[PDB]
Amino acid sequence: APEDLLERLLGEMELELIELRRALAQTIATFKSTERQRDAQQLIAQRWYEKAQAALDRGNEQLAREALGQRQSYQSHTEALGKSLGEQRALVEQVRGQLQKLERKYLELKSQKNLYLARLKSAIAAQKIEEIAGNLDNASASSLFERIETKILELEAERELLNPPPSPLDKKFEQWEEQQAVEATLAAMKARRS
Amino acid sequence: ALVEQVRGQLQKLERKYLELKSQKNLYLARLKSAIAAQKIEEIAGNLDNASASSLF
Repeated sequence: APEDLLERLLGEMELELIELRRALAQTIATFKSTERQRDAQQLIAQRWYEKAQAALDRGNEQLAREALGQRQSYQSHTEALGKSLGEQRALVEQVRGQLQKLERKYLELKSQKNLYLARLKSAIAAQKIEEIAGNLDNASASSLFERIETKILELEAERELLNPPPSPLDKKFEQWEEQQAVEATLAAMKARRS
Repeated sequence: ALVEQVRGQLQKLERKYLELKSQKNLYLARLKSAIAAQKIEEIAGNLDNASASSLF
């Protein structure tokens, strides 16, 4: 039953299409999580930047050497995460485009599904009646009206011999006698009480 | 086009259905008459010298 498959196939398309939506959730979550680390490490440098800002305060340049030398151990992480953050931006944008385009197509197919199903129902249901009406017959009259007439013709003729009709002679006499009677007794009545 | 095309089939087919039904009763009525009214003659005009039911 191919028509049922349409429901089955499009069901699967919805079973996993939503799962794609779930997968997108994890990817976007990691983007937020990675962003949370960048500012945190930036803040640590910012905190050391405040001490570094006060490290040289009063002219204590010697101390700032260790502070600034320490911060670079954090800046390298910032750049590494900053660059990696840009890479993840493409994936979230690229993947979303697929979902948007695919989502539009799913409903588009569904619209045609009912339409073709409706045409199938009409051309299969409304079709079957004609094989019931126009059955094989001399005039395609269901093939039963023809056979029925044979039965009627048989019976009406199956017994006409059983009660033979008047022969053309005795019918001629019966008619002539009737004609005579209806014109001779009539003639008798015509002259009897003219 | 499809809605217009399909409707034409329904209209034409709908007319034909009742048309067949009218003949159905008519042929049935003729069958009943020619089968019921026929059977009496095989009861009256049975095989006889004068077809007088064969019992007289």
